[PDB]
Amino acid sequence: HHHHHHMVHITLDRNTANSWLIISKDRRQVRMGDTHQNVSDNKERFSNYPMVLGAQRFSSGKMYWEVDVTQKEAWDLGVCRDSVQRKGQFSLSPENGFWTIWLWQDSYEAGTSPQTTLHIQVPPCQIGIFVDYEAGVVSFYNITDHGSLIYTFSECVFAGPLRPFFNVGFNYSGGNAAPLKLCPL
Ligand SMILES: O=C(C1CC1)N1CCN(c2ccc(F)cc2)CC1
Repeated sequence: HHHHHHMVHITLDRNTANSWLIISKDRRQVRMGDTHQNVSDNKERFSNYPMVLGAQRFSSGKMYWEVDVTQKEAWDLGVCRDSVQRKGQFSLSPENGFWTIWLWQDSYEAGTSPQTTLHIQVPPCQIGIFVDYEAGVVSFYNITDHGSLIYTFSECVFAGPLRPFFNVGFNYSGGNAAPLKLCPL
């Protein structure tokens, strides 16, 4: 892929974070804390899952960023509508306003309804995410495997401003403490 030139500098929005998340001072890294992080509750925070949004909102153009997933057992990545549900239980699907992939129990899947099996030969340490707003496209790239395509959502109905979307995953196993990191341009 030749999408690198649409690179955007993403930062995390503390106010949207689940109350157990720890965001770095530079707002470029997030990890699961071992307890509540001593913040007040608000209507923006994801309540049920270890999720956070990027601060940036996109309503036009082409955007590209990269995320480091090194040594994580579980995570979700992609984009979502600014108006997605924050409280209670929900599935990651385009009908609910999410365009995502994930790792879970040694398999990679795209957040369609129902979910789609991904075919990844080289487990990725860094994921590239490309959004073309006008074309209605969200694509995922394996940076570890020379930028090979993972998945393309096409005919997307965004129906609003988009925000970068992250889920660090739970850490029941003790094997999923590692952070998500936004990689430098
Ligand atoms: O607990 C902490 C620090 C407070 C001590 N962590 C940050 C670095 N962690 C990490 C794990 C795997 C890995 F591949 C990269 C980073 C583990 C979680």
